[PDB]
Amino acid sequence: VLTSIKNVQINYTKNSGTVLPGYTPSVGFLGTSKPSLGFVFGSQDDVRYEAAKRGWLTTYQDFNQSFTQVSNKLLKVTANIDLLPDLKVDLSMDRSYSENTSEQYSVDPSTNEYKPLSPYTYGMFSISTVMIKTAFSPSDETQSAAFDDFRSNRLIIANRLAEGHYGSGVAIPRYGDANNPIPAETDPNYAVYTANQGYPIGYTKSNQAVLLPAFLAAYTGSDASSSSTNIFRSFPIPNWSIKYNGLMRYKYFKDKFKRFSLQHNYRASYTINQFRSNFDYNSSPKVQDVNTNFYNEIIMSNVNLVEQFSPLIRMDFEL
Amino acid sequence: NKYDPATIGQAGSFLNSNIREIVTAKSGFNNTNVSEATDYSVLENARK
Amino acid sequence: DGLLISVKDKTIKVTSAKENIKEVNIFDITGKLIYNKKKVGNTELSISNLQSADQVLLVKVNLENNAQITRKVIFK
Amino acid sequence: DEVKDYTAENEKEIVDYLAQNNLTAQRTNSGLYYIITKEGSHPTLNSNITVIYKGYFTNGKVFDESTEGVSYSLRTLIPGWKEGIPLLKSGGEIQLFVPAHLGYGSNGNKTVPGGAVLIFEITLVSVN
Amino acid sequence: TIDMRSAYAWSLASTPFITSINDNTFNANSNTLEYGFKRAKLSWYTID
Amino acid sequence: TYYPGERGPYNNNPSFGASNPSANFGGIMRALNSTNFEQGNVEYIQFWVLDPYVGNGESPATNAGKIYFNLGEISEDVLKDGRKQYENGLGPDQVMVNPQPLWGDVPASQSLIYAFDTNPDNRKNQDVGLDGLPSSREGSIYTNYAGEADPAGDDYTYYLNADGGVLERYKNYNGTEGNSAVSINDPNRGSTTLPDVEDINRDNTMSTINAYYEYSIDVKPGMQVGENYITDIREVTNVDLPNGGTTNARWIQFKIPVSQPQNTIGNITDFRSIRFMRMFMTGFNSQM
Repeated sequence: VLTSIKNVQINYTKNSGTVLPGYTPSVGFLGTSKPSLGFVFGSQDDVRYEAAKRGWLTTYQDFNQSFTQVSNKLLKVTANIDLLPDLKVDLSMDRSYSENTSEQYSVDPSTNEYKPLSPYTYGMFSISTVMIKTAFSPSDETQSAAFDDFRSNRLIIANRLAEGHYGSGVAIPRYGDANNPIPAETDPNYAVYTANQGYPIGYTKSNQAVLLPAFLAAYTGSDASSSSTNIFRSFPIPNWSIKYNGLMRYKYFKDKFKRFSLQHNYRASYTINQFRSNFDYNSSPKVQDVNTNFYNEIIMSNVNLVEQFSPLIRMDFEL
Repeated sequence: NKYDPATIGQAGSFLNSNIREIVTAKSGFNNTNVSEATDYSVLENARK
Repeated sequence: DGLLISVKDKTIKVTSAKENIKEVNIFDITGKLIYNKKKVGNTELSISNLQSADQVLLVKVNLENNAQITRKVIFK
Repeated sequence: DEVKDYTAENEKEIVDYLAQNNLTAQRTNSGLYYIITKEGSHPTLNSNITVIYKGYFTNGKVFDESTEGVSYSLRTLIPGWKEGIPLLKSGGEIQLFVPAHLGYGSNGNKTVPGGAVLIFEITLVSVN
Repeated sequence: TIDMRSAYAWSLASTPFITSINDNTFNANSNTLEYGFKRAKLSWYTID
Repeated sequence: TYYPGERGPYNNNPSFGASNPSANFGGIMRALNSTNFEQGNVEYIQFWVLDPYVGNGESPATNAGKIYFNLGEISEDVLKDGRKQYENGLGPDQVMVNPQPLWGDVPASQSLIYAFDTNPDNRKNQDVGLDGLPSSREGSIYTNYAGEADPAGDDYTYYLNADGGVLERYKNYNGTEGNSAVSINDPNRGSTTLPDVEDINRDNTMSTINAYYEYSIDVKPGMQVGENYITDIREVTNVDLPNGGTTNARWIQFKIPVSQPQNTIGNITDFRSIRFMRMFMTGFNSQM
């Protein structure tokens, strides 16, 4: 029953790059192999600590040039299915992930230890998903079921994140309990406490880690009690294209029809145009921001869910 | 300096909570000689 | 074809999509150069200096790839 | 969901550590153990403090160091600090034994694994 | 020249000062309804 | 057309008819597209005006007044309350300021786009003028004129929907309430669709600075060239009229040098930022 599939086109491209400054030794007439033979031929493995130990990194303690790494991953799986003799289905699964890391470095005068300094990361992400479960729901300036789900799932996601943080060993601290009472009206945080009283202390309604997975679950039709709270998705959900020259076979040979074809397309993507590492997410005792939200390891500005029926339907028939 | 947005109105800062409001932006300064053209500027829907 | 001319109020905003403007020449219906900007090298143009004794005025812009495109506009 | 409880484990680890090294620590209702070595001449929930703290694990490996005074709002810190700092005035020295649930939680962060007790040595010099 | 006689480009104005910023002639310094007590009627248009 | 004896919009003076008409003002303001007068070398303000003391409908010789121009940062807060009033955010289901800001309802939500929708009910509930009141709750704020049909004095009337002469039909054409009808076929045709916002330069922000330069001209029956910034006077003797009669006219050209302000209001020292131009008439006893 699985013989319907005909072809499975899989494309996987992985680009990598590494810029290391402070490389004191020179090269020979025919080239060099001083760091490692793999590095010249593209190992991309760590050589910074090895270079520091070997002693051929800059000894300047105020080196202003930054070690840099770049990685791009692109998956473009394509498949074809022939469930019916006159029905053709094309499935596509796309996933792009670009990650650029930069960091300054120093070399210890003693023991020649490679010490990183201020490492940060950024990049882009995109993955094919399916959000057709809420595609046909009515949504306008007066009503929206998906937006109501978005409003409702915030508390569920906040509770899940609190359970992840507070491992159920003690009662989850909230803004409405006696331990964290609502402050006076003159207190700067009175509005924040009053706006979200039943939410955990570190997870308010404006916390990115709270309302990003809530948004994804609400607009993809997933259940907030079991949807993934992770920023990045690993398995792309296939988008589909359906063609059907089948209705002409029933009785349309002599029923005044000479051609008939139905076409349908659905393609949806989830994209983070610019995510990056947060310097505030460190080992320092300061864990909350001005909004009393726990700092997130990865911070982003916009997340885009694009859905496109192109076309939603195409009836092409000639009499 | 004392214009630190992290320490707004904590103990000795020159900024109050009113600094967060466009309506009360002028009153958000603990200083006396503050002008809407020199010391600060406001934009209600500035685009990034 | 890549250009979006616009005359809102006594101004002619010229925007070149995915291209670079090199020179903009503005003519009246008589054929007189009421404006000439021989050197811009920018995506966005904002003349805001026309006299326009009449309503219909002709503008001729060439891009960095030498694409002479002329679009008649009414001065507002 | 993979929620993990460490309250009993953290408490027994703190008890073992206080048994190995001769120290007496009072226990709060939240499970925080604190030792106030000296006092001065109290910070509130809304107060700016200056600290010379140093935080390590039970094995002595320091994960955070501050030899110079750092200013904190005392409302953006971990609950262990929120419960320990108001117990002493300016010029005093305190030692906290913050468990996982009062620290970085059961998940933790980089370089700090989840379910780990954190020992802090805090020298409060200002309550501005 | 920059043409400034367009009818739709003018709107109702605020209460002005006649001598200086300390001139309370049209009650421009008033923070109450008295700020608008000196406003007479003015219709600006172009005959269709 | 300036009426000193007639009450202006949003005016709540208990004694307006008993006051001197020459002490009142009638003014309009506008934003400038190019605010850098130094770079643009803006030299003067030149206007050709018609003498209102010569023509057939000439004003009385005793009705002499002044016209003031202001160039610079002028406060966009038409109703001085510190809040930018936009009528596209008003409505019964919208959140207003909890205390009434001394002039009527003001939307507490941040404005996004200065535009109306196409719902006639929403348009009726929103297009209520700069006061924010739909002509029925205006009596609470304007107590001195609560008995009138329009206590605020901001009702809009289409000129083809009015009665009288040409001047009389435009008397309420500048009202901010009801001037945004959804249907162009409505008897009270809107004449505009943009909501009335206390933001003239369309930068989403309501400026409250009053740093500008003030120039002035006189309006007198016997104005002559060489004084009062007069540079040219053109006299027309035989003008053909639609009724077959003849009338005399006298056009006067004024060139007020921008570089020579008469007064300086506020702290302004350069012409590099001239964002608003305002002109207001004052000192007139009767209609001008």
